[PDB]
Amino acid sequence: QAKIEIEFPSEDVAKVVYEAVLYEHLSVPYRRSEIDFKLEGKKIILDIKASALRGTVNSYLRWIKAAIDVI
Amino acid sequence: ADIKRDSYLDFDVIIKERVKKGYRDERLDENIRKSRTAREARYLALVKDFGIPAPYIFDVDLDNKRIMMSYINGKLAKDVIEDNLDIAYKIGEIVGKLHKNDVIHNDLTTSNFIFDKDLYIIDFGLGKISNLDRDKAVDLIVFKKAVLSTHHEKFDEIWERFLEGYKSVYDRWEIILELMKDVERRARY
Amino acid sequence: PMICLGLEGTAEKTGVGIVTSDGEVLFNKTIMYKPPKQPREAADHHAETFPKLIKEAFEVVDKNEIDLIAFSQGPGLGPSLRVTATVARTLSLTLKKPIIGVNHCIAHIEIGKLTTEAEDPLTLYVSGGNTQVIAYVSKKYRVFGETLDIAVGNCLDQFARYVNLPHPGGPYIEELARKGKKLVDLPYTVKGMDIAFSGLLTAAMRAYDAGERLEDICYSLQEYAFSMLTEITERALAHTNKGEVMLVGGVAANNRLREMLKAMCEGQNVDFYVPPKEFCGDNGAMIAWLGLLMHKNGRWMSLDETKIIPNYRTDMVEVNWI
Amino acid sequence: MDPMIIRGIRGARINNEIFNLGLKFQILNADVVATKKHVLHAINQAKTKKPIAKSFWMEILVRASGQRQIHEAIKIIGAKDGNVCLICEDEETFRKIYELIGGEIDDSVLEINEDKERLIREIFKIRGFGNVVERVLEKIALIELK
RNA sequence: GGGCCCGUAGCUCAGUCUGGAGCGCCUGGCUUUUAACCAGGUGGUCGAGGGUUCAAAUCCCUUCGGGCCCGCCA
Repeated sequence: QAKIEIEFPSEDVAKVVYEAVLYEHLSVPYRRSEIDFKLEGKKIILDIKASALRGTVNSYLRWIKAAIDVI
Repeated sequence: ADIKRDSYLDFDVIIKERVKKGYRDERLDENIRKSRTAREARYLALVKDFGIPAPYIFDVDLDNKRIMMSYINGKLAKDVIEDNLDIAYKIGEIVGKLHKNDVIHNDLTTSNFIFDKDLYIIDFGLGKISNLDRDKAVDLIVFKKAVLSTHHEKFDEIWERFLEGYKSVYDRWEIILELMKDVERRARY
Repeated sequence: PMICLGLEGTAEKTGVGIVTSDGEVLFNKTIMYKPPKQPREAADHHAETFPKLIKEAFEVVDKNEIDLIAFSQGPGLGPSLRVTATVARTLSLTLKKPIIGVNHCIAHIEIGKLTTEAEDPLTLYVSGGNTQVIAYVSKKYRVFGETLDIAVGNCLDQFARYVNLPHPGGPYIEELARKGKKLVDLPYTVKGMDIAFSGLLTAAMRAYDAGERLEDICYSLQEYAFSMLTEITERALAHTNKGEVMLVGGVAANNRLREMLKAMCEGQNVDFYVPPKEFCGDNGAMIAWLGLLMHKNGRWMSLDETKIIPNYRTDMVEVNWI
Repeated sequence: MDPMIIRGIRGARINNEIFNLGLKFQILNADVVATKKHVLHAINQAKTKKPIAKSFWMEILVRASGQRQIHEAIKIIGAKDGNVCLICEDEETFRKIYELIGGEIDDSVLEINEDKERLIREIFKIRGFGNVVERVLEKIALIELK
C-alpha cells in the first residue's frame, strides 16, 4: 500500500505521459499488484496495493522515466 | 530415390534410397542415413505386428542405405483427407495404436499415410521407442502443425475425427492431451 | 517522400532507426545489452538507451521531419516490448504523428527483401530466442517449423555459459568448432518440420562433462544443430515450392551456417540470400521500415490498438503490402 | 544360367550319413517353408548379404529360418522325417541325393494350407495380419538389423 | 548351445570392491512472470527366485530380458 506522485512542468507534458502510459497500464492482462493510474492536473498519481509491489514500483518508475526522457 | 518400378519375385516393389545430402558433413551424413534406414526398416516391420497395415519389407541394405518395399497404389492421405474425411479418423486409430504400444513416429503428416484398401503407414523413418507420454504429445503436436499448414480450413473436422480415432484405440488419451498443453506453452509471454 | 522512425526492443539489442520510402535508411543504431552476472534487464537498457538513441536521431534529423513512428510490439520479451511501446507512444503524441505497432519477425523478412535481392522468400529466421522458418502462403506469413524448447542462438549461448566462454559465445564456439576434428555422438531430432535443440544442447553438455575435447564437442554441436536447421529448411522448401531461401537474424553471423545453407541451395538449384550484418541483428531500422510499409498501403492503427503482443504470430499480421 | 533346383519330396527317409557324405545340398523342413518364394528369397539374401555362416548352402538354411543363430535354425527348420524341400544345383548330385534320401516328388507340400499357416505363424512368432508369403519373406529380410 | 558383462527412482549413472546422487518436472523468490540464477519438494529400497551372510543389489546358483565373445554345423 503506497502512493507515488510525479509533477511535471506543464499540463501538456502531464497529459503526454499519462496517455502514453495508460494504454500500457491497461495492456497488462494480470497485474503484479492492485494499481491505480490517474491524472491530477499537471501531475500523475499512482496507487499500489500488493515483492510484487517492489517490482511494480520499479517498472512504473521506469515507464514514466522513459516517457519523460523521450522529449 | 524411391522410384524403381521393379517386381521382386513378381512382387511389385519400389526400392527407396536416401541420396547423399552433400551439404552436411560426410561422416554425419553417413551416420544419419544409416540410422534412418535402420529405424525405418525396423519399424515398418514391427508395426505390422500391431495390426497396423503398411508396405512390406523384403530387403534392407545398410551398406547402400536402401530398403525394398512393396509398392502401394498412389493415393495419399494428404490428397484425399479433404475428399474423404474418414481417413482422418482412420489415422486416429492407426496412430493411437502406435501411441498405446509405446512407439513414436516423429513425422506425422497426411503425406505419411496411403489409402487404397486400408490406411498404410508408408514411412516410419524418424521412428523411436519411448515410454514417456511427453514424446507422444510432441508427436501429436507435430501432426497438429502439419494438418494446420496443409488444410487448416478443415482443421476443425480433421482434428475432431483424429481425436475420435485416438479415443477409439488409445485408452489413456486424456493424459497425453493434458500433457500437450505443457509443450503448447513454449510461445513466450 | 514519407519517412518513419522505428524502434526495436524485443530483445537485448536496443535498436533505433529512421528510414524513408525512397529505398534508403536515414539513420540506424543498435546498442546490445551486455549481459550482467547471472538485476538489470533488456527493458532497463531500453529505458536508459532509447532517450540517447533518440537524441542522436534528433541530431541527425529534425524532430518535425519524421512523419511516422513504428515499434516492435512483438513477438519478444514482455518488459522490453513494453519499454519500446511506451517510448513509441510518447514520441507519437509528442510529434503529433501516428503510431504503429508492428511485428518483429515479418519486419526481419521485409528488411531482408529490401536490402538483398527482390523475391518472395523462405526466411529461416534464427536469433537469440526466435528460431523458425517463415514464408508467404495463403496470402499471409505463416510459421512452418520452429523449436519447441530452445532456439539455436539460445542453445549456443547456453553452451558458451556452460563452457564459461564470455558472452557472446557465438564466434568463440564457432572457432572452437572450426578447430575440432571428430564429431561426438549427439542427438539429431527433426520432428517433421520442428526441432528440439534442448536435447542436442543437453547431450553436448554431458559429452563435454565426460571429458571430450572442447573443440570436438563444439564441432559436433555446431554441425548437428545447423544440420537440423538446414534440414527443416529443405522440408519447408519442398512444402512451399518456393524459389529462394533467406537466412535472417543474429545467428546469421555464423559463416559455417551461411556456407551450409549456400551449399544446400547450390545442390538443390535454389538461391540463398542474407541481409548485411547491419540488418541481420535486431535494430530499429527494420521496425521503421515495417511500419512505413504498413502505413504506405493505408493501414492506419488506433493508438489504443498498439498494445504489446508478447506471443505475436507471423500470421496475425494482415499482410496487405503485395 | 541354371537357377537353383528346388523340389519338395514327401515320404523320404532321412539319413544323417548324407551330411558327412560330402556334397552341396540343402534340406529344409517342408512344413515351415511357406512356398517357393520363401526359398528364392533366402537364396537371394545369401547371395547378396554379408555371409553369416561359413557355408553358402548353410547360410541358405539360416536365411530361410530368419533367426541368425545356427543352432535354433537347424533344430527348428532343418529337414525332418518325411516331407522335405531339396535345394540343389546339379542333376547328377541331385540324382544321387534323391536316390539316397528317397521319397516321391510332390511340390504341393511347399504350398500353404490352414495347418501350414498355423505352424508358420507359431514358429516364426508372426503376430499381426498380412499375406503369408510376403510377411515371411519380410521376417527373413529383417536379418540385417541389430 | 555355452562363456563374459549390464540391469537401482519418471530419465542417467555411482553404489558390485567389502555388508545414493544428478537430470526431468513442481513450489517461492530473483525486474510478477522468464532468457538465465538461487533455495525446498518429488523421487527405488536396487529385474525375479533360491542359498550364504545378524547384516547383500553388493557373495554363489537358476531364470528374466539387453550388450560382447565362444561356436559345433546338420
